[PDB]
Amino acid sequence: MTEHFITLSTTEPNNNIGIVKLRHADVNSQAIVAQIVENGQPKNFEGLQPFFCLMAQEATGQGVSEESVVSFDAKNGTLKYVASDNALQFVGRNEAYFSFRKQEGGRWIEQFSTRTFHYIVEKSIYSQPFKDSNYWWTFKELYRIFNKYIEDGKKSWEQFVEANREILESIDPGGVLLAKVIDIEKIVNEKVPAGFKFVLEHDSEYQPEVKVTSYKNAIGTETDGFDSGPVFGGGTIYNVPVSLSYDRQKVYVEMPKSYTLAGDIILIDDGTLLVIKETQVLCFKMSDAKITKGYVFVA
Amino acid sequence: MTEHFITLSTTEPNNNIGIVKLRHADVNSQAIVAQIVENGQPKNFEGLQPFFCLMAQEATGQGVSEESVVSFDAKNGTLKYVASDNALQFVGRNEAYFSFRKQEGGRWIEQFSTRTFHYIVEKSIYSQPFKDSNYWWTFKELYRIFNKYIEDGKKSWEQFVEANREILESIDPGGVLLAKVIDIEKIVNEKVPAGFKFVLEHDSEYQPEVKVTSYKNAIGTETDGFDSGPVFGGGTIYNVPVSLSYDRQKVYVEMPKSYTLAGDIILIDDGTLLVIKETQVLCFKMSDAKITKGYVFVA
Amino acid sequence: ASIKKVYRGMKNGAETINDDLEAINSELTSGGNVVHKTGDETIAGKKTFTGNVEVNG
Amino acid sequence: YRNLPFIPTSAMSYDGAWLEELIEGYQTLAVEGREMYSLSFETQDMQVGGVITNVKYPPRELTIKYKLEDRDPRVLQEKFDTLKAFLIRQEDVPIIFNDDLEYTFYGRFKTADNVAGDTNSIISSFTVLCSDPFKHGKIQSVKNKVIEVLPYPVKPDKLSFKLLTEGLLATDGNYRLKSSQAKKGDFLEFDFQTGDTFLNGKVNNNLLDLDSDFKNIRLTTGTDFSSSNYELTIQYRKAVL
Amino acid sequence: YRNLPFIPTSAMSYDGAWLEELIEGYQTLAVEGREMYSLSFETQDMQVGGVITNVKYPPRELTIKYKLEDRDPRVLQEKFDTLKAFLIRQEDVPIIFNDDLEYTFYGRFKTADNVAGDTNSIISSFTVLCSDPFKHGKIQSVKNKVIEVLPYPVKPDKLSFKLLTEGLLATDGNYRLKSSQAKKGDFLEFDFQTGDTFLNGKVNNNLLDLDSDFKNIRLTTGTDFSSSNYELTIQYRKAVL
Repeated sequence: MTEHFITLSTTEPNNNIGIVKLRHADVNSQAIVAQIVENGQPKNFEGLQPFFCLMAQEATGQGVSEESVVSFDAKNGTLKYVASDNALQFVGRNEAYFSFRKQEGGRWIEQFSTRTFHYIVEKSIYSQPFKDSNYWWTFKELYRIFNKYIEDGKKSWEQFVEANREILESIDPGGVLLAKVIDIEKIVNEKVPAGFKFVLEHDSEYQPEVKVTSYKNAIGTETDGFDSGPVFGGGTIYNVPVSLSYDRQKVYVEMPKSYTLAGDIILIDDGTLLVIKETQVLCFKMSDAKITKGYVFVA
Repeated sequence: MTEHFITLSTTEPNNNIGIVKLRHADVNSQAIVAQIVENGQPKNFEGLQPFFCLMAQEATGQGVSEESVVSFDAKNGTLKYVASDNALQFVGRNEAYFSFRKQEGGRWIEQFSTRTFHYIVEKSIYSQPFKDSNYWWTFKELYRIFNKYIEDGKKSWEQFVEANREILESIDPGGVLLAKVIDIEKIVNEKVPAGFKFVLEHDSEYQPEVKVTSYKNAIGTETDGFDSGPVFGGGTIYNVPVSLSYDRQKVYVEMPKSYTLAGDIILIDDGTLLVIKETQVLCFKMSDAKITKGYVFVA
Repeated sequence: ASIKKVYRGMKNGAETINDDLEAINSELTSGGNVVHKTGDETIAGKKTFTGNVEVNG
Repeated sequence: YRNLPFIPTSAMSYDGAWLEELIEGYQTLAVEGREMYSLSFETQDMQVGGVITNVKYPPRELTIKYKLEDRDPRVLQEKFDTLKAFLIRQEDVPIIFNDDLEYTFYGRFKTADNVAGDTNSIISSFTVLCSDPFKHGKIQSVKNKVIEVLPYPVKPDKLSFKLLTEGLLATDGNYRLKSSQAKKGDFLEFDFQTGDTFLNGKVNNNLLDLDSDFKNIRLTTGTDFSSSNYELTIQYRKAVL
Repeated sequence: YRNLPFIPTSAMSYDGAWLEELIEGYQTLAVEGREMYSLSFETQDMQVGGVITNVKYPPRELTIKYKLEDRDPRVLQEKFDTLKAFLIRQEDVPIIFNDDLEYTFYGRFKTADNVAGDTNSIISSFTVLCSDPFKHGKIQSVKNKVIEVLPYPVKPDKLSFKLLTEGLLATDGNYRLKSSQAKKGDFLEFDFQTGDTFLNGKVNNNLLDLDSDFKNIRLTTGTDFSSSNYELTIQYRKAVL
């Protein structure tokens, strides 16, 4: 692949750089090896992700792009961005810059950009057609069609229940089955992992084993102070049945509906987390990984 | 982070000399390091709170822009002001200066300020308006609308299900019975080891422990080739609840009826076997023994 | 370097690859069965130097 | 109403102060010579063609077109008396333009074009001779090597050396800076290009550098001095023509 | 809409790059001096008429009329700063024109014409001194003799000889290249006109040629060196005025 060696500054204008010329149809070949300099010295963007930022066409307002840089060395301040379809979209002069951003999920912590540079895109035998940006239309049509499903879905469901009105009243006389099912769900809500979902964020890249225990009146949780409870040290310790579900650095702990406890989330600086609501404690023990954050699941 | 060094005077009639250039998208990085000098000697602003005063174009009043400087050494006449979101809001050619006041409470006493310096802000990909769906937008505007569609969409769905529940559920004496049963039927189909049985033949004479996991879009199982799926390297990993049954050199693994998968049986060199049906993969990990054969149980 | 085998439908596809790449890269800087430009190492076998050899120590 | 002083697009900052701000009625109309530079050549012509003996960089003078006006002829005369007093300087002065605020010229007032003795609204021009034709940017402190895009070779301002070994032998491939029998065992060496040499705190001009040392060193876009023997802090200013 | 850089009919290529491509708003309007050349004469006048002592070929300078324009005066200043940095060169640079792409000139930026400090759309010129007034075409490698239509006598670039007899005596009728006690029995020797001489692989600048040998040889349209004693490979470039 072709390498274009350039030095870019954050504090000085990038006018003295050579002519950066790239071909229109080049796929992943045309790479821009850039040295990041700040006040004459190389810049350390350690902990920050570099981005290629191409500004839209002033005339039409089309052609804006922000791309994650794959290969880069933060310690010495070098990056090797390979031009993409969106980068060599417009044949001719282009105005772009590199931004360095540290993002914590959705929120921005810090971001620093290099001074704008100019590059030219040469005409190729091939000319890639671009779809006129419609992010707003696509997003709202999806929202429109989903709300149409809610409107039509409520009407069709009411039509269904009301048509089967007599059947639903004559299904169970008195409540012989209802009283039986209420005894089944009583045990399903405490022995089977039911409706209670807790999320545990970790530092590990793998799937750590989580063990959950439930107990009342442990040290410092009793209502009338220390050693005021009936059983000193804590009551009966219940091993909570779990249905573990895993994502990158996230553990979805599904637990029975009886163990539902919304209290204070206390994180000890290791593989242990607690949910304390008055006297009731729900303990979360994790093996071979450290817990970073703990919260009740929300869609 | 990027620093900008300026030696500002209070006596020398500069008015416009002393340039500082930043850009729109630079959250908490680009900071101004200033040295305050009076009659050729550094000025001590002890007891006076420094302020960043900005004279923004087409956004003037009585309090055009004023922000308190937090990092400063009044003994040597040095300060460090980090440009805020408000500071970077005004894209163009602006004028700024630093104020120092000894405010008592409401009314001020002593307020001396430095000479004016040029504070210019360059546009970013975020500040520049771009054309989408035959309308002109900025990033922050679309990001707000999209996140609003997500927030309101989920609230609308949460209510759709809840309202449709109370039609069948509350409006019927025997309809509660119907609804409860479907819920129990699903928990038993997903969390309880029931309708699915798989046989694992081994070399061991004992009872080897088997661990079962289910995941979609695993490495090299995606529909449109490698790295074509929404979550690279496998989606969500579900720890399959199992009920183990043993015979001589045979392990009967009982699993919930939802994890029922009839696909290709792949045996790996060790105590590991996979059942792959397009994207859906069912993994079998056996400890202390070697899998020889694997097949779905038949009667 | 001790590396794990990569196969289709592997539990932890990306994780295994990362550990394999890190294990190989560790041997490129120090230890393993390769001679490095830094550190004290022991070499065995008939080594024929066709070029010029310079010793400063 | 408010009598606000007007500062034009291409205004001149002579010794940090604006002349249009100094003198009421003064206005800088145009500034010529800074945008384009000419070179001096020494040519030794022969039978076919001719070889260049030496290339010189002449000191350029920038022409400043101005307009001074006042209704009262007595005040107008006093206004010029102030203008002349400010311009006529014995030493070089730092010059910055309102359109090119990044750089700084270093010149002195030279000659003024003929001025009419009527109208009460006079337009003339005066020239400012710059001994150094380069305009210098901000002052930068860089450790060991210069990696910045330098359009012209730059003579440094200060070289702060910090020894680690026996002797000092600074090199970049072209220039060799020698210091035999130097202060070994971590001792700072200042090499102030726009003055003299220093040793730790005290001024040491006689002993500091060796006989075959260089003080005419120039920094290119890729100048490297980085060595395990010394920790260098280069102090330079970007020079442009 | 596409912001395509425009390349005019007679565009100049300074060091392989187009200035109009380099600088947005730059455009080469006209280029003068290349189309017609003047000669220098040494005349020894007498009673009737006057005889020409010597005919000299002066180094010609090509004047380049350009136009640079930008709405913003700050950017325009920066545009010139880039133009100067690119033009001002310490060594000679290869120049090619958009209308005469076949040949290549070798010059350097000399003097820039006066530039106005207003309008924001500037039109002026600059001279480019070519030390060698000949434009050189493609490099050609011909065996023994040159039969190509040469408009001007050309000094070669490389003369590759391959011996067959005892000694070397290259001749065309006017020039005699002699090498006594040469490497007999098929030995290649390079005579690099734009540097030094080579023997087989090693550099032999001191001994290769004899005292009465020629290195000022010029090739005409009908120059023949073909002989049974040596196999010559002439390397030359067509020179035009």
